[PDB]
Amino acid sequence: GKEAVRANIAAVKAVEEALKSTYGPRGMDKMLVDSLGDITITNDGATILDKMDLQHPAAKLLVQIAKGQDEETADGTKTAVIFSGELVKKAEDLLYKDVHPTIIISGYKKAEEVALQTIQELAQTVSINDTDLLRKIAMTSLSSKAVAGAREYIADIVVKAVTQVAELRGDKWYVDLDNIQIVKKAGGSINDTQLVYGIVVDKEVVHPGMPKRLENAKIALIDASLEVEKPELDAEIRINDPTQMQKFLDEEENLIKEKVDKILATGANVIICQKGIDEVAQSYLAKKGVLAVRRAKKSDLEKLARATGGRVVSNIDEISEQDLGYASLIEERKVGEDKMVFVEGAKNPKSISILIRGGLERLVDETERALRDALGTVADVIKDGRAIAGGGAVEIEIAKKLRKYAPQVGGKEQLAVEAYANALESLVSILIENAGFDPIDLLMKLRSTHENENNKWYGIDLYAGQPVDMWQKGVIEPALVKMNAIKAATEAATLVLRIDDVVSA
Amino acid sequence: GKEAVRANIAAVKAVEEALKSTYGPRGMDKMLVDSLGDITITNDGATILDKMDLQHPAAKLLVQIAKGQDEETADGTKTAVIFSGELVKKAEDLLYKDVHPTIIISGYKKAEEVALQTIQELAQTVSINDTDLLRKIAMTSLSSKAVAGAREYIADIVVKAVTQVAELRGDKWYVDLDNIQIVKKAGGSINDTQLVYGIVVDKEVVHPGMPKRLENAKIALIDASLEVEKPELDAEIRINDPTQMQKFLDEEENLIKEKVDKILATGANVIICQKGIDEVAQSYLAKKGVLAVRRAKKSDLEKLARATGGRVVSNIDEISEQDLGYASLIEERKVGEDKMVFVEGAKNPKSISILIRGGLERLVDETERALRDALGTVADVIKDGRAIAGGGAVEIEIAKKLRKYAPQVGGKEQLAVEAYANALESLVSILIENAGFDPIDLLMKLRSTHENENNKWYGIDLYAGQPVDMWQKGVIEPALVKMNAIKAATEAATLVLRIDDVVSA
Amino acid sequence: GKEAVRANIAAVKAVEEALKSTYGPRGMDKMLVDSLGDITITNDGATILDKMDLQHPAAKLLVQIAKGQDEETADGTKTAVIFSGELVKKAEDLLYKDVHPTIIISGYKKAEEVALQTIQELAQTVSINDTDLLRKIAMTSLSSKAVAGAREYIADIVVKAVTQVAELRGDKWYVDLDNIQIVKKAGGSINDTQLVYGIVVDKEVVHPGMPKRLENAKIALIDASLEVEKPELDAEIRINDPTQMQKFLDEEENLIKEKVDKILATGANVIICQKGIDEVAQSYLAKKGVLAVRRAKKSDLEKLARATGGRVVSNIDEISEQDLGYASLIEERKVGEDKMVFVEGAKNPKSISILIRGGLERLVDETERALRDALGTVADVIKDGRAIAGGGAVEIEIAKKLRKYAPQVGGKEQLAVEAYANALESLVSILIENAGFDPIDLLMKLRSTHENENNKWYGIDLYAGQPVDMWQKGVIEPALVKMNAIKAATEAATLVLRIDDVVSA
Amino acid sequence: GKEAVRANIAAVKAVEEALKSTYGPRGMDKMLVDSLGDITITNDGATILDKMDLQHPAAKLLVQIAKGQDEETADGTKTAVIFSGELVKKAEDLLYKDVHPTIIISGYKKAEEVALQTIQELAQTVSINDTDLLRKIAMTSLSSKAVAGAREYIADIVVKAVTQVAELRGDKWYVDLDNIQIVKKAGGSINDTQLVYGIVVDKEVVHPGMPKRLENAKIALIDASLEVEKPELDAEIRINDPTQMQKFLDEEENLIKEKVDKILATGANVIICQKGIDEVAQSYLAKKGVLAVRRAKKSDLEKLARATGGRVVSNIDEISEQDLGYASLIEERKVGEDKMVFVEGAKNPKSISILIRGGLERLVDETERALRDALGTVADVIKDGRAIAGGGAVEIEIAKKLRKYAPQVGGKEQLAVEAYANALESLVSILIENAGFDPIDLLMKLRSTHENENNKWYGIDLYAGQPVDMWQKGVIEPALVKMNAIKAATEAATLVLRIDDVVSA
Repeated sequence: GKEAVRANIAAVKAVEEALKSTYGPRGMDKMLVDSLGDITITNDGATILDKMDLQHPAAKLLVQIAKGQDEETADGTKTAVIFSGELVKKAEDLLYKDVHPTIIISGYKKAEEVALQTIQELAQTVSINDTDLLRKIAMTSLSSKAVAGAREYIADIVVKAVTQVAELRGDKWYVDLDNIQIVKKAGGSINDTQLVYGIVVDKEVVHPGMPKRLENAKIALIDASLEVEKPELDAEIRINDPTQMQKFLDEEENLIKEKVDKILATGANVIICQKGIDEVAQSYLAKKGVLAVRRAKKSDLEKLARATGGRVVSNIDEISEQDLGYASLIEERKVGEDKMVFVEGAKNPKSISILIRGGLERLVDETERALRDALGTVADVIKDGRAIAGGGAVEIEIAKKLRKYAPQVGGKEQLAVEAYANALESLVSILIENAGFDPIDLLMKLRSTHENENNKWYGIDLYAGQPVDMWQKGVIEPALVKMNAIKAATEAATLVLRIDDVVSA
Repeated sequence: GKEAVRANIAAVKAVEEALKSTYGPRGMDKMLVDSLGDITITNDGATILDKMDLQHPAAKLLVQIAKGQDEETADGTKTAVIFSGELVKKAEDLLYKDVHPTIIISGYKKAEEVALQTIQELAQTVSINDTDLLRKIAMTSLSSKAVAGAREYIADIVVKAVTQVAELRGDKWYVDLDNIQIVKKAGGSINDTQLVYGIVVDKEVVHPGMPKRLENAKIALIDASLEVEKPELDAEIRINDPTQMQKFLDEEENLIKEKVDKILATGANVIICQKGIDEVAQSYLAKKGVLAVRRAKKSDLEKLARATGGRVVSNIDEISEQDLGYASLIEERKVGEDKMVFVEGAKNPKSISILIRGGLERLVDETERALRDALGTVADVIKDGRAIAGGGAVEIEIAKKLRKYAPQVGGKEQLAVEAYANALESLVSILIENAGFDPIDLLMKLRSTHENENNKWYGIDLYAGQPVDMWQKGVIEPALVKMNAIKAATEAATLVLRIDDVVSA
Repeated sequence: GKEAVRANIAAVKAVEEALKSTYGPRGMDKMLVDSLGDITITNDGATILDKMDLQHPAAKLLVQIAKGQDEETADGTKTAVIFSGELVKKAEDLLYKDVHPTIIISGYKKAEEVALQTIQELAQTVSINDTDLLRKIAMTSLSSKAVAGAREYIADIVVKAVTQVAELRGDKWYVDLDNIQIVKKAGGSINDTQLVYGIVVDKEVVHPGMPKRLENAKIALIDASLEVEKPELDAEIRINDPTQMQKFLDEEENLIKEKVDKILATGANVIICQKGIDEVAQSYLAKKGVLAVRRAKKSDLEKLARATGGRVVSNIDEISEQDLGYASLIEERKVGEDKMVFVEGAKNPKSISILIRGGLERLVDETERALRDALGTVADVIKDGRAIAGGGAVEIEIAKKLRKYAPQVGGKEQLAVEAYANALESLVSILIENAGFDPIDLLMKLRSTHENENNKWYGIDLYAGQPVDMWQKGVIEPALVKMNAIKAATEAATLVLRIDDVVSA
Repeated sequence: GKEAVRANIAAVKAVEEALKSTYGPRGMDKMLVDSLGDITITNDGATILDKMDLQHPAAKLLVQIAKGQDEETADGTKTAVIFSGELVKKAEDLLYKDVHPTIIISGYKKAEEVALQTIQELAQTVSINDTDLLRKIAMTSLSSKAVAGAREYIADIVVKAVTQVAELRGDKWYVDLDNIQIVKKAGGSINDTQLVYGIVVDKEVVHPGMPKRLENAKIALIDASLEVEKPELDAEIRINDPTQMQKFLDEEENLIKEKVDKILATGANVIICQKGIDEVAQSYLAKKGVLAVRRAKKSDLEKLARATGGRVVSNIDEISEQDLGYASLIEERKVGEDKMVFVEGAKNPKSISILIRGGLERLVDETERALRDALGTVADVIKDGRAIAGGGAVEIEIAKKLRKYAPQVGGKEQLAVEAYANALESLVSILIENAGFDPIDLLMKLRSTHENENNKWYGIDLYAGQPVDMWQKGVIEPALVKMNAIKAATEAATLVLRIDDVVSA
């Protein structure tokens, strides 16, 4: 009865009360002090709940359905949790009135139903040529990060980078995310970033006597070791005579000059590897006119493979010119505080790279997260095709539309739908609250300014503090992500109402 | 005497109080937390009593008779505990009035007799022809389970699947359950479930370079290693020459292509095993152009035997033409995200399969338990041939009818029969209650709208809140089940009433 | 709410439990031990409730409604309380079932309606000439009293005593009980009692020298004194010379012999007064040959006035031939140890007296009690003219008939009506209980053996301990008394449920 | 602020909670126990507040304004207080929502307005010629009282009695209630209740021999004594000689028959008094063939005076034939155990009387109160001329209609006005509640049966529990009593919210 069900509800509400103040672009920071005293400050919804001490069975089940939802989305999963916790909360006033949860649930289902389709029958059609629109959507992802400065710059890259790679295959839009390389260097400004129309290898050219621009790249992706090490297949017995030592490693140095030559037997003129290159072999490749890089990360090997038509070879004695990576021009460029290798004019037209620059070593590190999500968010819009106005706009519609409906649902069920609806307006009240404005004033100013049918896209610009068309302010977002967010929230929410008791062994 | 006997009573009620909110199709869920964090949310009677840390002798005695009823059932076991505990309540009220428990046993017994025969001379003949009737009884099985998704979809599959398999033994219908295979693949949607007219071998093909459909299959169900490992009869020795390790494994691999050709020496042209298949032996079988499977589960080799006429031979030196299986075409196909081997057109016409899909890894599981139960349930219906209207219709009647007996049975024993009956009405009251309507109101408003003969299948609609015909609304149930619950429940009930004392050492 | 309603229930239930064991002809006696140490045994409902301090509001209210009913009855005020408290009791079980007090009241209303009318449409016509029936109804009062001496004698007497005074008034039968005197003399045999056809003056004759049987009485009822007193109106100072004293008592002795002579001057041959007679004024009356009585009580003067036609005269100068009484023959007669004046053949044939004998000063008293209540009861039958079989026949009928009614009356209200019927069978349970038999056994043995119109008057002989025709064992009762109980009872019962909560000062 | 405002709310809500369960025709009774144990069980609003202490300043402020409303009533004072505690209740949740108290007042003012005019522009025009209708509004009054004997009977009487006295003056209607006398006797059938067309003097006629019916009553309202008095100014000091005693009371007796004749000297054939009338003066008036009444109450001297044209005179030496009251016939008429004088065919056709009968000494009082309040209510219906449907219809309407307004009114104040509408719907819930049905269910089912203007008078039959047209079931009530009920309530409610702190001396 009231006993255990209050615990479950409680726990959930408690977790919502942990994120509330971090909602939206006016959402503030939480600080996290590790058990070793290490400090981590953030507003990432996810992170605050993964790093959190969470032990109640009901809560752990809630976060599993909210967090692990259909699409990826920092602000939607944060929405899902908060909105879960409001759905659980608004139901408590109904239980006080002695309504059975079986009804409140069927009631939340009929509201959900309408809630889902109300975003579908309202969404606008977004495809490959709507590229000044995907720009807006981008800022809708980067504005909620804590990342500073020129996000318009990044919004613009992120867009070009997805539409380069997007492909329509059998009447379905696709994005192979892997055709986008991301390299990051600390220092410089976030305006000093760039889109590269080709591959960017993070590791530099080993020996400074080597060329730094080789014409007509025939790349040799070498997993093998091209650096000596102490005797291995040379003896099964221990070595103790310094005469035997000399004749082993001496022949072994002409063995690496042979292995490198066995690669130049194929026509290779650039050579990048996953293990060492001997310093004498650096002097050899320098005397040959070869551009070599030592110990590059397999993360960049795969991306360079399918850009230039190469593949990674491990058996030096099988390397062939079919393995080589053909590309128009390979170079090693310095861009600001650091340098790296560029592969412009590569075989694949889709394969591109991004160059991140923008403050200190950890500040730049979160700029790649922001870039990832930005890319994702534009691409999912292209992969689906539907995009709605943020700033609370679809919420106040789904709220209004449910309220006018509620009467036709029936008797007790009605209070369920009104409760669901009050919770939807509450969600946007939380975003408005965190801006520092009065919630209800603006909520009402919205429920008035949406009386016509051409005000569907109106919400509250937290910057202005007054009802505005969010579409016509560049704040648009992926329709389906914030549609599966509601689906997640309701699932979890009704699941906590479904539990009659908590038995523990 | 009253001493220990109160405990026994208490303990019985206690058990009842653990299921009380979970009866019928509108019952609520229980959460159960183990000592290492493991959470189980369910509303099945077994699970809620198996995971209970049970102490009392009456309690253990009770659950054994209740649960361990002959019939495979889960709502009948929830009915068996609840009705048992109601009879104990209604018998206690006589002990309070200073009635001897011996009258009350003979009372319950005489009422129990009538109550059973009153389902026999009243149950309707359901058959293989009434395939639209087994469809109903399937929804009446699936409405108790977790999955609310698409029950007409699952119900129809369930019926066709059993009715295909059903046969006439001693002039009465039999269903052998072995003629149905069930394979399940997590993800996708519940409408993507299907019935296959053949066997479906869960395991995928070993190598993509072998056929994807082999014509006119002559299977060799081979339970023998076609995988090299080490030398064991050719090598007792640790082996001091590595040339000899080599020359052992050289003759041993020419030995596996010999073993393969010894299997095609019979005219086999597909080969499935419960053992490994070598990388030289794959290339060999790919070059022979035959269709092979590596380490398939023994559970499906068997379903595929008595389908195709095949046999599992565990010795490559013992495979014969007599043991190979015929089937019209065996292939591999991919249903959504997963791929399996299928064996449509086997020699047996009975042998069919089901492919289950619809949600992630635990939701899919419970979709298989519900479908299995549904298959099982429908099959019990063809094997008996009797079916009554569900939702309380026979209960309220058999109550009324026991009141009409009562006067004539005698003095004190009359109040016992009246008890037996009143408890039975409490059952249907708990069911009304859980829907969230008034138990007394609807119980009385129905047992009046059931006075006429043609209202014998009237019950109480637990979604609209008003008496209707349960049969012509699909709520029918297997007429022997609601006879093994009654027989179980009154056994357990009458076993407490016989016990006078407890001597514990 | 349930809050105060439990107090009120408690309090009524306590009082019920103060009479339970004293109910019916075979009940036991309660002892009441006074504050001054005096002892009192009785079986009187009223006395056990009067000598008991009822401090709870409910109790004080109950008794008023119970006691103060339309016709005076010895065990009907006991029925009224018990039956009240059984309704109050049986109504808590309905609150338990969640039934609202507005419904339980109408239930009890509707139940009373039928129950009242059931006594009508089952009672048999009793008249002034059904005197062997009225012989039973008299016994139906006396048989339950402390005194067991020859009651069939008293039962007979009572018929003759009422039928002499009953007459028709306002087109209906009536009994003016004032035309019956009850005179008693302690000691001797109660079977030596009688009905007298005239009036009985409790005082014997004053002088033995007076005659003791006069033909044709001419009584002079003198409220005046004929006996000397001290001088108080003669002078306005205190007389001190003995000459004035002498002349006071001299002149006064001729004054009292004058006053007597002024009354016998009218032809009055008997003289009864309400004050004293002098011893010299007796010797004058002795010589006159008249029969005179000293200081007769105003109680018997009223009763002799309107029997003989005389007037009670306060003034020696106001007696006249129109103010004297007339009676056929007056006498003094010794009927036992004692002797008293009789006035048989009195001017009014309806003025009669009854003469009590029957052991000790306190045993004569409880015989007078029995004889008064016996008169009451035969008269209330004549006054009504309906009469039913007692011993529980009519309780079980009113029950049966109400159980068939209940189904069509309503939902919950059915249960109230069925409760009111159980409360009536409960009466008869108390009635068994006290006999030394099993209440339910005997009740069921009666409810079976009473299911025909031939057996409508079967009830239970408490002495025999078996169903028998109660009518055919002398147990018939005034059907208006055993009706007024139900009415009393139902008023008080419904009144305890009407109260939600209590306001204190 | 919130500090202190809570005590006053708490105290108010506590008073609401004292009357709640006694609201409507289905309300229960409270029992009231005074200091020396005297008991009073009632449902009367006022009494449950009079015997309440009301030690709170808030409570005393609330009841004075709640009770003391413009029109008299026991239902609308009960509405005034419950609806007050409710207005404050429904405001509490806004103060929590951070709406300011200045806002909730303004909010409420605007709502009160609308709420009032919705009762005006909705009543139907009722007159002395809708005599079938006032039979209903009277029943709607007697249906809520304690007396449940034959109320159609009382209702029909109450109508005739007011429409008899009612008169058209200054284009409006008035009822001179004083022209209706209220006489009450204990016992009898309630059907012998009557209207008398003239006055009833509660006193009977002074001497048995006087005329029982007198023709052409020339009534003489004499407040001077007709009995002889003890000397007090006839001598200076105390009388001590018996000759003076004698000759004083003897000449005073020849004076008193003189005073009676000095009055019959006027033509007076009937003579009514307020002090004595001597036993020799009664013999004078009896031989004169005059009809006299002794010691009639100052109340009845006044009422017969202007019913006849007479005047009450306190000195016999001042009496004249224009002080006589002139009427057709005075007589003495029996009323069960009592007898008393009637004066039918008066000069005034309005001066009439009511004779209450039916129950005993305390039941009759509540009948007198009930019949006064009933008479009043009809008179109030005629003076105004408006009537609405009872049983919850007009509440739910005024609610709905306000809700529709609320959006257009403004931001925060909308919540106040919405609050004010919910507070009106709660009334019908309490009403239902106290009936024993389910509150929410019947209110939704009611607002569904009353979503149209053609269903303007649909409510909830509180006997059945189901939507019906109340008007067409006799449930109509005075349009103004429930309009001023609101106005009282809201006065008190906003005054409580207006108090910011409570300081003390």
